[PDB]
Amino acid sequence: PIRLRELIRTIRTARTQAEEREMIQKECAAIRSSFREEDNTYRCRNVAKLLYMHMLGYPAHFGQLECLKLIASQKFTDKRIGYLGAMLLLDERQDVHLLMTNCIKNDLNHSTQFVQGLALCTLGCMGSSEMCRDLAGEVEKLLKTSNSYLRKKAALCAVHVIRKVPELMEMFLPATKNLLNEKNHGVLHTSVVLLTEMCERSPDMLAHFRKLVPQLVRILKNLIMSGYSPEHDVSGISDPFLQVRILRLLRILGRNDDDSSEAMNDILAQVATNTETSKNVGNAILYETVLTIMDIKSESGLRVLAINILGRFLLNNDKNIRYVALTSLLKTVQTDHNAVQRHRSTIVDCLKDLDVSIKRRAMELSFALVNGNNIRGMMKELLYFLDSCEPEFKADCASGIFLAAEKYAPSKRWHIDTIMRVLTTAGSYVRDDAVPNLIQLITNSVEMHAYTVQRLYKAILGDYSQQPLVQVAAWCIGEYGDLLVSGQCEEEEPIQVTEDEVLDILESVLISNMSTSVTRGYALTAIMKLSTRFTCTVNRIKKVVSIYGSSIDVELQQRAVEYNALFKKYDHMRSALLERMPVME
Amino acid sequence: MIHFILLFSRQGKLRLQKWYITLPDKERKKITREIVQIILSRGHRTSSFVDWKELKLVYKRYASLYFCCAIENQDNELLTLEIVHRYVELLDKYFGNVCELDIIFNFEKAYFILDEFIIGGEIQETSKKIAVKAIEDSDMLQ
Amino acid sequence: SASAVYVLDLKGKVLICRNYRGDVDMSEVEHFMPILMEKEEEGMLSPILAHGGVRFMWIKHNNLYLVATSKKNACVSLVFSFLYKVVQVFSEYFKELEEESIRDNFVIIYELLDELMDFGYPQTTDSKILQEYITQEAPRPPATVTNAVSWRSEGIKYRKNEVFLDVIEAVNLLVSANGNVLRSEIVGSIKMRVFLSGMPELRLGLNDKVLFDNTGRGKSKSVELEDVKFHQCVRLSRFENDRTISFIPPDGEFELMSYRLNTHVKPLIWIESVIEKHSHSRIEYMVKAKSQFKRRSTANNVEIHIPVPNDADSPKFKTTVGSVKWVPENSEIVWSVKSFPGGKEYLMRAHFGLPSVEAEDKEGKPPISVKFEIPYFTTSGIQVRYLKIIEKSGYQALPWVRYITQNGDYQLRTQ
Amino acid sequence: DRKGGSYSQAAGSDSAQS
Amino acid sequence: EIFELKAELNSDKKEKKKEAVKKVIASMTVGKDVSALFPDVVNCMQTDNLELKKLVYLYLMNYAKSQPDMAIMAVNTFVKDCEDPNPLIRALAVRTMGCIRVDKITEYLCEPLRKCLKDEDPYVRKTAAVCVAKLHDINAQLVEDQGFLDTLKDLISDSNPMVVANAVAALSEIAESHPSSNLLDLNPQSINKLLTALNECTEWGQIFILDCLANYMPKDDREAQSICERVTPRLSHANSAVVLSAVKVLMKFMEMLSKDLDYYGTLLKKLAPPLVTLLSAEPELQYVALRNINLIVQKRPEILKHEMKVFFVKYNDPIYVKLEKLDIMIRLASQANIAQVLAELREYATEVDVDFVRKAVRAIGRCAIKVEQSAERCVSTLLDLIQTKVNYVVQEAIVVIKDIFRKYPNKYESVIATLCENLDSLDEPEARAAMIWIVGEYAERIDNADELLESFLEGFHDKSTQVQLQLLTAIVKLFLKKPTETQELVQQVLSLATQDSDNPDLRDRGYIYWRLLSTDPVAAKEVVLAEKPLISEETDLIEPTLLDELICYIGTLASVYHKPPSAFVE
Amino acid sequence: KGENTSLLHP
Repeated sequence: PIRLRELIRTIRTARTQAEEREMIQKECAAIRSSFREEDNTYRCRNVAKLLYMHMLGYPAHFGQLECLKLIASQKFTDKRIGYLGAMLLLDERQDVHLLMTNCIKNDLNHSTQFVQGLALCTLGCMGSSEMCRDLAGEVEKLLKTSNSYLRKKAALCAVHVIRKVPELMEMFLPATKNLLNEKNHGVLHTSVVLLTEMCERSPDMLAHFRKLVPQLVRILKNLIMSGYSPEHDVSGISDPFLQVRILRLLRILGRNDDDSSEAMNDILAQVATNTETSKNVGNAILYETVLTIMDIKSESGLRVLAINILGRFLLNNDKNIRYVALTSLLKTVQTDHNAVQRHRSTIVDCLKDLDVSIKRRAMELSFALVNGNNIRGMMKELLYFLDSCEPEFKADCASGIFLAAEKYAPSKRWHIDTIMRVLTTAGSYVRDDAVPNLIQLITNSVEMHAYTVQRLYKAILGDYSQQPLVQVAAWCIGEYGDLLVSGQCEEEEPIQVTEDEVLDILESVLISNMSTSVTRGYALTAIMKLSTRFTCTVNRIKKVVSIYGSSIDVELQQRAVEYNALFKKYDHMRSALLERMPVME
Repeated sequence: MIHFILLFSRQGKLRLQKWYITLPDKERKKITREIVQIILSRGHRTSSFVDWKELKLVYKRYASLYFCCAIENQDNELLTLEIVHRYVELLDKYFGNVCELDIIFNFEKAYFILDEFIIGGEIQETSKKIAVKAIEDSDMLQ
Repeated sequence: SASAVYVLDLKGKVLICRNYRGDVDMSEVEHFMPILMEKEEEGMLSPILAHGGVRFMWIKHNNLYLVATSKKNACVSLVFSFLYKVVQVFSEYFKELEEESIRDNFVIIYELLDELMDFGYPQTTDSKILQEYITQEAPRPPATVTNAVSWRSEGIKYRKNEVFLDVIEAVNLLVSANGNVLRSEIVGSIKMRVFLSGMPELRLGLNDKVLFDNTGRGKSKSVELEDVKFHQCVRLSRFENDRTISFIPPDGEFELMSYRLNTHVKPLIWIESVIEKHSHSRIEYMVKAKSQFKRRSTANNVEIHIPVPNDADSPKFKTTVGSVKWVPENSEIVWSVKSFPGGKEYLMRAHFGLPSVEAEDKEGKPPISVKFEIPYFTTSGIQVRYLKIIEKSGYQALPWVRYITQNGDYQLRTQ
Repeated sequence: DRKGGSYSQAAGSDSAQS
Repeated sequence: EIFELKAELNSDKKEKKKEAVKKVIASMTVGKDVSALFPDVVNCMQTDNLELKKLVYLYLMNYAKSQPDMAIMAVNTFVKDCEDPNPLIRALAVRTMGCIRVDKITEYLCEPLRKCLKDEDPYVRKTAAVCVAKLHDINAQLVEDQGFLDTLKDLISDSNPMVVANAVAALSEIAESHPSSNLLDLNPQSINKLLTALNECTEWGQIFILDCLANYMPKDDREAQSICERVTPRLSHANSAVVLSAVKVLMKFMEMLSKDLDYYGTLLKKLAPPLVTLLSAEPELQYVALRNINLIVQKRPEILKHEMKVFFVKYNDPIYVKLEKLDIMIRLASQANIAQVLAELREYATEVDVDFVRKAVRAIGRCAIKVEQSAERCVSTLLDLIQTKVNYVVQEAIVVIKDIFRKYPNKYESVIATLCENLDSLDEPEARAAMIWIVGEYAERIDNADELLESFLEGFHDKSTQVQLQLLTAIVKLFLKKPTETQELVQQVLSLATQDSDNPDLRDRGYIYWRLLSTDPVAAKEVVLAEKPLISEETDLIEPTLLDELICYIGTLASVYHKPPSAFVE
Repeated sequence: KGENTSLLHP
């Protein structure tokens, strides 16, 4: 019987990774040999060693039957070891917990409180779709018990069952009725959590659960009055978890009702001024109260107080406080949007903050705060942030700028210029999914094509390694070759488009090593469409199409062969299928 | 609820692990490695809050071993820090001058205390003395 | 063209570094560890690292990685040769390859590193010469290095002139799981421990097929080694001209020649393995070993390693000759035999259970290899003719040599 | 004695080759 | 600590000074910034102890760039030590002078460099050459002003063959860093003199000697024959780097060699045993040997025609070594050992390396495509791999089958039925697109092609751009071939890819397909379902211009990277 | 070391 302490000391004594792995393998072999003999005396030490090995990163597939055997044992230590093994190495996807249902049911009626509590905790931690179905009746039976130490466990089991089985919440409707008078903090917290979970699962119980609003308000007032207590009094806040749960219930209770908001208005006003945010608990309580006020139909004074609190917390030098303030501002974006405009300077400064989370929150707030009047002004700031943004935020910044341009663009020309600048500066940071959106936006716009075509031609000849920019330029060329170059059928005066540079650029892109088979296909399609769109460069693309028909790629080879066949046998019918595609939202 | 709570050392060794979401073993190991890399590559002025995979990855280590949690974006961030501080205080009271070396030796006791404190990612014991008394009574049972 | 060669540790701490050119900042070593961790985690780890425009080639040593940062496209083979020479010199000077000796002989280590190479060009490569000029417990440099004869130090005086040769034979057999041997190569090794007075010029003579054909005696058993590599002291001009192996033997044990040619003979040991593994129920190990070597030869310390299941437990061995021990660290059963006479036939019958829970992922099928070593056997049939020991003073030498046959890459593909 | 083949005396050259 | 160390260093006790120096070295080696104590150690520099002088020189070299201003108090000590009778002291002083990265420090050392240029000691001569090379690298203009080129050129024509090799290496480095103007090329007498000293050169000296010949361009067959005869003995050297340098020199000489002469045949015959010996080198050098073989394989592939057994990847071989062996086997694949290659690929397909398995599958597919004699064997191996029930293995088999169908699909109609029901539930885009393309192009031997495409049409609008294009092409091909059972399928595909498809290229393809269907369905068979020509596979061999340049660049870092020397340096 | 130190130092 090797003790867990001895195994830990041996593991600590190993230095090389290979030596530690060999020691772990020897220990696992010893454990498997002991289990194969059906050892029951030193099973606790073997279980502890197996748990340590699994936590260290060692396989434990063979150590599944031993845990099941120890679960159905009689020793308290053996029962605890089995419960720990089921919680750690037993899961719904493992499928080894199916045989544990009978053991749980047998232990569900066990007289010992620790065994029943351990079984309930294991069931809650390893809740399965089928285990909850066969254990739903047992959970409801213990929900009506008067055991304060077991009421919290029963509430947790019911919440886990509801989360795993949303259709099983109907059986808990009458079990929790008349349970708002629990003196114990744990029982009351469990009841409040169960009520909140039931309300969030379905809105049918909102009316039934909304009747207890005065009781919750009275309980919150009593808790606020009783600010001193040896239990739950940490950092000057007594029952901070209970206060947070009450605030969350108030925010989620009556979110679209006036009576519920009016009933809790006095409690929210008292809490907003009777709570000190000097400690972390107080700051968290203030943030929760502000969030509840914002998410509910609170009064104008409550909204003003929440805005002032958010502004004060924004100036706090604490990184956690700044992150909380940014999250609250982002959540209260649609609500109190005009009042959020007073923190534009703070939002801009948060982008340059030395916190990755703080910078992300500031960027999200700036993106959500873009309106139809500050979009033009904020465009320069967004471009500067994207140009000097982190590699993980450059793509996100470009996506946000594109979304803002497509949503609240002041004008098509300004939006087109911003999109072109983003594509030129984004380079490889432009998302490939945004390419179809940009193509659709370009197709929809039919008023700015000559300038856009010229810009696309200028940008394509400069660089071609940008897959999104290259694809956008190819699509624009294919769509508006007839407008990019005017009078390019024959030799003319020196202009931007001469009817030959575009073909050479397309050929280079198709043959360039910087092709992912998507830009090459777009270039081939544009070249094929340019046969009818452009009448200046003719009789030369047919040879390339015929040569391009023997490409290594099956799709590319088939496309080249089809293009060559169309050029050689359907020369007159080329224009019959070269019509412009329809434009739709 | 807290999707997963694990205790990891500064060097990367994990002293605790408790996930409330059923994930594949390879996927769980990859997630733990990514969390360790993010925490191991984070400064002291990052606010101790990270939104990784849409999860409130809050990292706050009061010693060489660090502590991390992952909860959904539906509650206040300070609540997680308060719960972590309360759990640390309860563990210190149960053990007495808790150190990194004692954590490895008392892995089973720490797991039992964590199970008795929080179950399924939700708070189960709001009071601090009641949980300690229950843990002591369970330990005295044998 | 390595900018600087440094010795690292398993924790990423550099045990010792010595800059040679100064074209690369010393802080680049810190980024090597994260790069190695990423490459190992992504499968892109290679001995020749690359940190931007500076390449940090590293070699896994016994306890630390020998990182040699480089800047330009220098001789990678030259850098590898320098690293191997440095490792050999460290092994000669320090009997242990770990962090204990790295931090214990730094005073002499720095001097040895400085004397070894300068400006990226190695200069000193003789371990004996280095010990005669750099010691851990200084005079002018020895004239042997300045002289052409750097493989035989002059002035050596010994009471007796005894040379201990070693005919080391490496039998590598790559037998596929289908029963056919693909890679069957035998590599010779002519290593002599010459300990005499002075610097005698060895005149090697053996029963070589090429030599016999040239001399007209190509009718007896002559060894036709596909690859034969001369030592540093061996004169390549005589070998190219008429296969004359004339060279000054070194002071101590050294490898003069190493034959390397394919083998077309039957294997010395014929091992038949049977895997009667039930579906998560039991495992059968029908191992039968047949000695194809001559009965007059005995294989001392024969260890045929049979890989057992990774999750197998409670195994029972039913063999006839040779102790069988299952090593949990090795995760395999090794058919340990003290002495294996030629022609011996050993049959083994393994039987062990398997866990009920199926394995999440497969573990592969490592090949089965044996650790047989039967000395006093010359399978190749190459017989040494004579060793021309010539001394200017004139003395009677009594060289000795022993032929040792061992199992090298004798790996059999698993079924 | 020693494992791996006992050491044997070696000649100076091939006496039959002159 | 620091104050105590400074007080100890400012003492007159030799034992105390030695202890302080050892403590400083340990702190410096342990990672302690001892550069601030460099001025204190400057006074305690002129010491009779040789060990103390070495430590002081090392500290000054490590504290020279950190405190260049404080380094001005060591010129007198270096000048005094430059005349030390002990050759070791002179060599150490020469090494320290060139190791000091001080712009104003090398200026005052020009006179000592000139004095030590004619050092009689071969070690002293080598140290002087190294110092001259270091000064030239630090200051090429200073080296040119000092006029060390004339001394360096005459150094090769002197004794001390190791010193001659060191001087030759220094001269090559100077010319290598030179812009090629005023090259140090030598006439055939210099080559003969180097060859005479080649046999007396050491392992480091042999490499340096072989490096010089890499730049000279032979012009006569007799001179080339003599050079090849001289380099032949180098192949019997235990030095792997020496073997690699000799192989590179022989390959460079073979460029001007005449195939009619028997010298080329003898060189090719003697090279194979050298390649076999090099293949059995250390794992670190195994990758270098594999890269060198790959570089030389494209030049003289007939040299290693019979070298196939060694190309197998060893069980204990590294992942990089296994990849190199697989690449060599693929490049060295031939019809003579086709069965052996297939067996090795099957053996290599049973490994636990997912990347290794993918590489083995790719190599098997490349071998099957290159040689059509084993097309049936390749198809059988792919079928066995698919039946092996491996997700990655199944995807690799599907990709290989798709590649083979596009290359040799004339006799690929017998695998459609087997591949029709092959656990097509895989969602891998590479396998799914390949299967869709195979079904579309081979929609003749399968009577349930429409039924199979029905399952993949559920998420056609959100599967992928390439996957959606492949599905649309397969639907169009099925409609053109058999429109009776796919008349509604074609319309549904056109509606999904034309109305519900927002991709620009995909939308254009769908519109073109709809226009072709509505214009002339008969012409769609000759336009869409046309007989494509032979697919031009990309040649894996390097360009002849790059191959010639890479032949000279043998043993450099670019050979392992397979990049030009100017494309890898900074 | 750094491991025997108290997590909260209380």
